[PDB]
Amino acid sequence: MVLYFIGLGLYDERDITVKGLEIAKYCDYVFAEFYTSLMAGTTLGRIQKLIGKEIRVLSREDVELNFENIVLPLAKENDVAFLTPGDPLVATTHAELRIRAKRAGVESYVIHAPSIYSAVGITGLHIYKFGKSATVAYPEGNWFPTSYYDVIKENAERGLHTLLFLDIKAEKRMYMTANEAMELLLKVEDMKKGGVFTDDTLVVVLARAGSLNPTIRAGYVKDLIREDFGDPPHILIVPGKLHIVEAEYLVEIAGAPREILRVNV
Amino acid sequence: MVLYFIGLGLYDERDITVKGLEIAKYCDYVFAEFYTSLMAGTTLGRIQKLIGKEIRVLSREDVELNFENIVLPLAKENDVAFLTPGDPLVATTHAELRIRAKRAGVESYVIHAPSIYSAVGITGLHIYKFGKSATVAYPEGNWFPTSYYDVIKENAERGLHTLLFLDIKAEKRMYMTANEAMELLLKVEDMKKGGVFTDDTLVVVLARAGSLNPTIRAGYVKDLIREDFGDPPHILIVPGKLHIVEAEYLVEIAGAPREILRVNV
Ligand SMILES: Nc1ncnc2c1ncn2[C@@H]1O[C@H](CSCC[C@H](N)C(=O)O)[C@@H](O)[C@H]1O
Repeated sequence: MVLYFIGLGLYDERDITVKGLEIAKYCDYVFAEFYTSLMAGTTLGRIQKLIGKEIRVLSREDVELNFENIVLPLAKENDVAFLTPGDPLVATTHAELRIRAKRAGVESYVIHAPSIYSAVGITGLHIYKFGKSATVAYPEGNWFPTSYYDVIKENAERGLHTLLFLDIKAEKRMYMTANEAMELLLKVEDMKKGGVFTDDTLVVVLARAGSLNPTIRAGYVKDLIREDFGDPPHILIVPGKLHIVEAEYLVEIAGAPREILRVNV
Repeated sequence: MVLYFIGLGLYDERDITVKGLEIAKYCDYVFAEFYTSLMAGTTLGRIQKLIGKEIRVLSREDVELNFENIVLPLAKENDVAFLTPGDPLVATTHAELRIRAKRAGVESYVIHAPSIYSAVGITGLHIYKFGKSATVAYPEGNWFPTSYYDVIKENAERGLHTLLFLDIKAEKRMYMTANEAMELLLKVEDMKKGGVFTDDTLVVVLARAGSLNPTIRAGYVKDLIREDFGDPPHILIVPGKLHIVEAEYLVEIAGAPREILRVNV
């Protein structure tokens, strides 16, 4: 009688922690959601094979509206696991589900897994220098989200880097690319004209983190906006002022223009 | 010809990912460093037994001064693994090691694992609201560093949370407790009087993240300063203004006082 929130990691079924896998194997029922992020290097079948259980996938509605009706009931007489991509409580609203588990008299435990939030360390940018994060959401109807632009502005003014989660429409299988994010940002710039995001802005793209060969690229928007970064998921980063060692890594590992080595102190 | 940076995760020998374990077993030689952080929930012996490999531990000097003489030579003609606590490259000095590998004509790949940076999501605080991060360092001699206090001020001022890594003397295996961190912050406050950290400041303590029984506590400094949060490692967080959902999680999961539901939202 317990509910486990277990993260599956960044890219494939092997990104789950050993602890998570062993626990998942001891569970009676296994549920999961694959709408908060995209695991581009595996399939449900492969995940099911590793765990050795039949995984029942839930939609955003099943979870947000009926988690206490689909999962919690079974957790009262069995050990149940709820699997999610990356880390279960990062950039998701799953934390609140623990409250539902409590109010249902069910004890819950959390098993972490690699998260894109920390995986960005592979870009060479100092993790402690990342400020507030934001999500670039697809505009819909007459609604055109722009809050992420102000986040970049605020962080940049403080010399902090900005991590930009990219939008996803799992049911429509739509995964926003870094290219699309840049296009949207250039549009917001023309509107607000704050000089926050332009063709000369240095950005960093990380695609398919977790894979053995993720795409890590750094350069100016004018140069990368049309570059092919490979299959999704993608994450976009707008660095603040760089430390010399950050610039060196971007040049040596992410193929950034050598001119950025010359920092303006 | 290959060097694999493999994260060991948060607390014990099972926090490594399945991918990291299989690759560690696949490698011919395995090195590891325990100076950027420690794995408090296990021992070198237990890690070795899990991997089934002899593990050569490296000191900060071994790595910072002689990485290219100790690790890379073998990586040139063999598959070599370099284990680090948490997620590789979160520690600021790890990144440049990939440049050294490049210089020596050695390929390198990163296998991620959970980091405390993302693991803080278990506190119920929204990850996007975390701003710049900082480390609380023990004062010594005539040196009293206090930049971490300023980090809190700047973050809180913008309604952002502040993750505070607590000092660790890896070699001496000594951990700064949240209690000691709170006392230091109160001292800094008494010196700067910026009204950033007082007895009425709401803080969150996360101890032994990764274990199945971490200590998650939230409350005002005046009540938590002498509380026993259990064995290390301890992490201190000074949240900024809270979203009602964050506050409710702290009350329901971290035993925070109901007062935060009206004072800190
Ligand atoms: N492997 C990966 N590579 C690049 N971006 C990734 C990624 N995994 C997730 N993301 C990014 O983050 C978004 C999902 S947000 C949910 C994140 C998840 N809980 C975690 O811990 O990683 C995606 O739309 C994408 O922009």
